[PDB]
Amino acid sequence: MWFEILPGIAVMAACLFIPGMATAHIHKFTNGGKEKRVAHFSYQWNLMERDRCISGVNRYHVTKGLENID
Amino acid sequence: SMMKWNRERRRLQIEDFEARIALMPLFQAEKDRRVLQMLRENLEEEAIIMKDVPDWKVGESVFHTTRWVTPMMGELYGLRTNEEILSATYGFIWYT
Amino acid sequence: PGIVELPTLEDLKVQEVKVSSSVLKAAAHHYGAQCDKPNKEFMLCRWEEKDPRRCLEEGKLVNQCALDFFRQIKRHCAEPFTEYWTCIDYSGLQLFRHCRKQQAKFDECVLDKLGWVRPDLG
Amino acid sequence: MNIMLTLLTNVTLASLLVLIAFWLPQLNAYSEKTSPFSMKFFLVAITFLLFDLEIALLLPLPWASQTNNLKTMLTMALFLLILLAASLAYEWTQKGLEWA
Amino acid sequence: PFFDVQKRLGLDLDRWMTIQSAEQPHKIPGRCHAFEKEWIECAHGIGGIRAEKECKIEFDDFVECLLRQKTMKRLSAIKRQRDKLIKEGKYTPPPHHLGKEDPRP
Amino acid sequence: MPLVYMNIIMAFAIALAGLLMYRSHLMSSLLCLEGMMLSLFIMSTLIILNTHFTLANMMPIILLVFAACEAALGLSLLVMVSNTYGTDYVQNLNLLQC
Amino acid sequence: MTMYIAFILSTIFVIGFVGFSSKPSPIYGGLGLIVSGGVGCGIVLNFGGSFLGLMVFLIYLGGMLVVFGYTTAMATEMYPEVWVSNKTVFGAFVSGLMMEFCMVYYALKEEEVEIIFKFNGLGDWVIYDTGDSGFFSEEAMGIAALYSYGTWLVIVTGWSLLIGVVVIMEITRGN
Amino acid sequence: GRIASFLKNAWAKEPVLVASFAIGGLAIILPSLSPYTNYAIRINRATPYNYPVPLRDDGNMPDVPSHPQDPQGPSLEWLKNL
Amino acid sequence: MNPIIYTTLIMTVMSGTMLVMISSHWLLIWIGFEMNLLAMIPVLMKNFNPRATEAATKYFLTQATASMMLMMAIIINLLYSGQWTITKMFNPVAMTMMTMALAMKLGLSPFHFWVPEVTQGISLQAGLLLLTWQKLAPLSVLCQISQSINPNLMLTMAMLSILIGGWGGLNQTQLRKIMAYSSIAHMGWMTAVLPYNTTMTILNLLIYITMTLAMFMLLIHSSATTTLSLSHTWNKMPVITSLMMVTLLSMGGLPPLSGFMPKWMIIQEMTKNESIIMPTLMAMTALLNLYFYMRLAYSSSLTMFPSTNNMKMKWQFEHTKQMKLLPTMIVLSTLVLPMTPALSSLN
Amino acid sequence: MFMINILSLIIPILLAVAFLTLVERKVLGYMQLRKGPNVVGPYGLLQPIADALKLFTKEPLRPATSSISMFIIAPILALSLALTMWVPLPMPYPLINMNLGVLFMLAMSSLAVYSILWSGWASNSKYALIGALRAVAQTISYEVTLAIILLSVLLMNGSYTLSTLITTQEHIWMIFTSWPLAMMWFISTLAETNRAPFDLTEGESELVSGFNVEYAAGPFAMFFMAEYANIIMMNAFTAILFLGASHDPHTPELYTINFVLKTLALTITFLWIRASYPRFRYDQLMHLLWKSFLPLTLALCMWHISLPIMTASIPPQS
Repeated sequence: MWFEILPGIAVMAACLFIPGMATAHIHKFTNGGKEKRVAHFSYQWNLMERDRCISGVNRYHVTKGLENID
Repeated sequence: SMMKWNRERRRLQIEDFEARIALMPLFQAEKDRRVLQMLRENLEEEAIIMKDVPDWKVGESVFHTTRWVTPMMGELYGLRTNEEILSATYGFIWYT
Repeated sequence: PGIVELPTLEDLKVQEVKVSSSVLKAAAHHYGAQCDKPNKEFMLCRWEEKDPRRCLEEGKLVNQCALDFFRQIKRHCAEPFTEYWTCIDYSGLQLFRHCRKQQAKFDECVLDKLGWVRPDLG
Repeated sequence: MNIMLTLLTNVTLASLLVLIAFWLPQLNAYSEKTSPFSMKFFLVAITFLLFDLEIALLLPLPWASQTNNLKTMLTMALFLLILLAASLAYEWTQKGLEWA
Repeated sequence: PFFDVQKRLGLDLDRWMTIQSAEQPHKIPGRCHAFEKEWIECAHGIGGIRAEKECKIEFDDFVECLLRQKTMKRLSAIKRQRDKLIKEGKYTPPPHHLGKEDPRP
Repeated sequence: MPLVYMNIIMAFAIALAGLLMYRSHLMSSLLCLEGMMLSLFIMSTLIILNTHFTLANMMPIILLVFAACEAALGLSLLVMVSNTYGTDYVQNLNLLQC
Repeated sequence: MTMYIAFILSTIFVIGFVGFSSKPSPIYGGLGLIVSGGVGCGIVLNFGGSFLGLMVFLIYLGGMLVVFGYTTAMATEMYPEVWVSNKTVFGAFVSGLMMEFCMVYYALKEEEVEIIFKFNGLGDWVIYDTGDSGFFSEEAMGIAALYSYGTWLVIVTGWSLLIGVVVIMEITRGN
Repeated sequence: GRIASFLKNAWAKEPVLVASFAIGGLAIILPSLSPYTNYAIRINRATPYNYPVPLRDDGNMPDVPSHPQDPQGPSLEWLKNL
Repeated sequence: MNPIIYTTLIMTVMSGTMLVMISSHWLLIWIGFEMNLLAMIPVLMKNFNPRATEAATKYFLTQATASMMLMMAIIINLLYSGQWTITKMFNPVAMTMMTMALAMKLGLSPFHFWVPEVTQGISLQAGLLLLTWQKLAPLSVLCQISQSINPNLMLTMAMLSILIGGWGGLNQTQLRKIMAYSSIAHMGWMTAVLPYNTTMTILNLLIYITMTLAMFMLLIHSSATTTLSLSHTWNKMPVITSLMMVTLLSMGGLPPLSGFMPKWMIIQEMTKNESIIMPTLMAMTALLNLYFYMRLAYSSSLTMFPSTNNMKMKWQFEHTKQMKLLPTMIVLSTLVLPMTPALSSLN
Repeated sequence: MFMINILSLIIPILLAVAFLTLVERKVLGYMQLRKGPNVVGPYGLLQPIADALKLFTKEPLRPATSSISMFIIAPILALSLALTMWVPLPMPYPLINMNLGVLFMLAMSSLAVYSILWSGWASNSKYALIGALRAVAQTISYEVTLAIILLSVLLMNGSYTLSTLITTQEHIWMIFTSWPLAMMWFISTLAETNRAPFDLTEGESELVSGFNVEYAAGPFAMFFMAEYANIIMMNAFTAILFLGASHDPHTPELYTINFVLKTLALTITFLWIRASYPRFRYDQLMHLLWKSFLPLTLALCMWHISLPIMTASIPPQS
């Protein structure tokens, strides 16, 4: 009956779910377990560039904390 | 509900802008030092480059005014690597 | 025309505040509250002079004051602040909202050990 | 470079499918199969253009709401919207909106 | 026939956008605000004929800031001679310009 | 001037030449008009963005507002010409002489 | 190669202009205009004008020429004229590309080309400024100031659009 | 009287136009009489988009604070209560 | 066309010209030109004929090209100076392009070819608006940018305009085409003094506007578009053709009629600047204009051409509509010469 | 890895389109007391594969004989733009994060009409050309309201950035704030996607097959895929704009599930509408937009401009 429609909807649901989960996890993998930083304004990009210089491995997601000080 | 939440959002935006204000002087000092160091490196490498060229002053200002002019991207990153140049020019535009 | 008087490399060498953006943003309010005087002096110098070269010493003082601020934080409130900035670092926008509890912990510790009061809105 | 990559990939994928759908199935062996009025209602299309212009003029409004002269901004925004409404009303009443 | 109705009635219909050094939203400065301000302050009330020569220095600096023809010419010369020396092999770019040192933050 | 300015000015010159040398169709000439407007938009936008003339970033938009007005006028004339002659051909605009 | 994306795009822009300027059937002319509009959007985006360039993509490509196409369709010609259809069209198309190539080569080979103006062959990245705009999009604020500063422009443009509607009606009346 | 007849006819025959004209009229009129519009202006002013450039202290500026967290200067308490 | 709409379109044309003559920002001046074109096009097609549509299309194409060149010149001047203000133009190429665009808008040769055709296509009233009001805005723009104008280009265009206006008129039996060629010649006369003294250009423009207003209103009153239709007028309204003859003599520049003073003052200013050959050639070339004016006068008033029997019907009736300003326009066009020293008012 | 992300966006969307076809067939059947395709595979899951293979193996007829370049570009453009419009959508993190992704999607939708415009013309037939013209008018007519409604609702967002829509609707759905706009926007999506009751373009009952009457085998399949991909994308845009979802930054899976479910609900609503109502007459379609909707959208736009000012709820720009 009407439940027979459900399997196609479920396959479509999985297919639609795949890209969002893929994007989230790819961002996590590329940005070191943190969300990809969002730079909608030049100040945020300047912060990202400063982090890249500070990291020393030329990767912004690498974060240097109080340990680098003194 | 939207009025309440938007007022709170503007409050949080004011807070974040205040944080940016607090951090701005340090960034200005760092930027000024970086710009001056890059210019000095360019000038030294330029003297080495154009020592043999006749009638070339090194580091002669192109403007008549004896006033600081913010250097263009070309002055600062003229002889750096292409990756640095691409970053400095198009990083914010391209980053998504 | 004239030769540009770029300052030497040695004079522009300063100790650097090698901390990532999230670390700075975590301490941004207390950093502004404590280190205001040198920062305001440097800003006034930059805006009046309109020459980056003229105000190098003020920038050095700003950097030194920031380093002292972070040294005090490391001495007295190291762990709460580390937790705060690790929380902030996760969010792509580095939003303050998601880390209110860690912010409260850090503010409480800093108020106790160092007496700093977070500046209010506006 | 990310947006350029996306554009390239999408265009290439679609064109690849068009190739595999225009030439690849065209190989299959077969045989021989043999094989305007002046629209004056195009006025609707022209009116779309002049309305799309107001559309463009109205897009900056979200950032326009961030000014300090909110009184002037609101007056001018409502002025543009009222002029658009007046244009629509004029075309309506003069039977200019003779669709199809 | 330029009836200066704006000046007569004190209405700023279009003079706000006439120059780059005029007031701009959130006080965003123009790329050549200083030069333009100097050129206008020099060429104020002296007439166009006088301004064309008594403020020529300011105007030349303004034009250079706008177009940077001379700056690009100088930089092109520098790049030409650097390529020439590299071909001759009597020059070697410094390691920091090659990316072997971390740039200052 | 960088080479991009040269290219865009060349594009405007080419579009102008195309407009001044009709072949048969009026629509092609109106295409050249719209094209010249594009060149002008791109040139103005590049100038304003490079010079950080914040308050002039709206000038390209007004230019396009009036570009589309001109295009619309051109099409509104072209339809009438086609109705009176059956084609958009330029050679039919021959009644008025000298 | 990514160093001269702006130059590559400008060359494509010039090519599209030669395409619609040689006057094939307005269909191909429309194609050339559409390509040129997209490419101009690309150049504007590269210079930091995201909003402005996107405007061309919508109010120019999907706007002025979207009807240009709708028009040509109503006035259908017997044959789709192409560049090769007329020897002159093809010849002019080739000559236009050649003209671009000549100036392009001269500009690159001769550090300073001078056709009618003086152009330096250095990459466009040179002219860019090293300043920071902070938490702002300068293009966005300038465009949004049309309501706060450019009230006079708003009045004149709105009046022109209304009179344009009236004018188009009157022209298409036909008595 | 006749106005009521016109309104009834309009609502019976062209309800969409009636709704549109009512909404537009309210959009025109209501902001003028709304007390919160000045609050919106003040909020937009308070946003610190650009740096608050310090001013040289000549010893005759009592009102301008010498340091944040000082009682002198503007206050944002009204927004926090809002 | 509904009369309210006609009034709105005319007010839009006048508002475009006022924006041109009022704005200090180049973008707004170009906007005013765009408004002028947008409002003008339907006005030219108030009476719908294939000729009206053809004239509108030609005029639109010409003015659109002129506006595009003008905007390119503005953009180039912006690129090289960063100034939007109408002032000295800082790039010679931009100056030349702007001069070509404004000359094309004014109908100065060798951009004159559209003026006779458009004038013939449109009605007498639309022709009056085209040949009197439309000239105001480009002339204003040129006067504001007069100093930047390269004198050689402007003078060459002026001399060519005078020559071509004189030549074309000799061959024309259509009244509207004659008026268009006369307009071309007088525009050349006005633009001749533009580099030297703008007040002389304003004075010539005012005199020309009065004369053309009078001539077009007389033609409208006589309802004649051809030389023979005007010849028939002596039988019906002899006063009209007599006043037409006087206005034609004024347009020729004959002393003591008012048409003499603009030529006289232009020659004066040019001679003060050591220009002697150019004024001499312009004055001599005006004789062609004078010739076809005289031929029109012979056809109209001085000689009585044959009428038709049906004119006896028109004798009984009288003209319904009265153009109020026609008498004053005639008087100003013919008898203002004793009052030249008042040329310091517009100064 | 960015190419991997592009493929992860592209291929699953195509599979979703393929199975959306089956879903449509079964839903329409059940609302008509019928059973959808069920012979081909368990509960009909293999039907799209059969349909695609049958289409591809079918004869490639092409009596266009005019601007074959256009006759090939039109399917390419349609499919490419359908795939591209999915890129800026935040689910919850967008593939490409644009400050103006909304205007980008509007421009891409406007461009996508050229696919129908060219296909019908290069076909050089009768129904094809006239049907293509009717298409231009339809999409063009509703593009106006689409933009106005979108601008009106984003006045609360504070930007054209799609990602911030999640933040704005964190506490409540924007449908509660702008349901009249929501209804008009939904009808607008229906018109833009050329779906019943506005399926005038194809319009099988009136025009044999519309613009695709001269397209067969693979190119017809690409047009079908583009149509269905546009349907899913427009419903996803509706879901993001109005039916916001809770997003936990540490677990994006919850938001992704919620968003996918809402988009599925809206697509099922599209099929439901296709089943229920008959088709609007071409003339009635335009009458409903320019004369009925356009006004109310203007009034609501004035209101949504005025409300933040008079309620002091101007959203933050950043």
